[PDB]
Amino acid sequence: DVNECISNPCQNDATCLDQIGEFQCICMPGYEGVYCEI
Repeated sequence: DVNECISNPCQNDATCLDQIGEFQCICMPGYEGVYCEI
């Protein structure tokens, strides 16, 4: 069932979040970046 959330594009410790065309890493309120890691 998994395909996009198998490697986790995140960098720190964020989770996966993709439906069809909107992938985003879930992080802590304060971490910036494209994949949550700043």
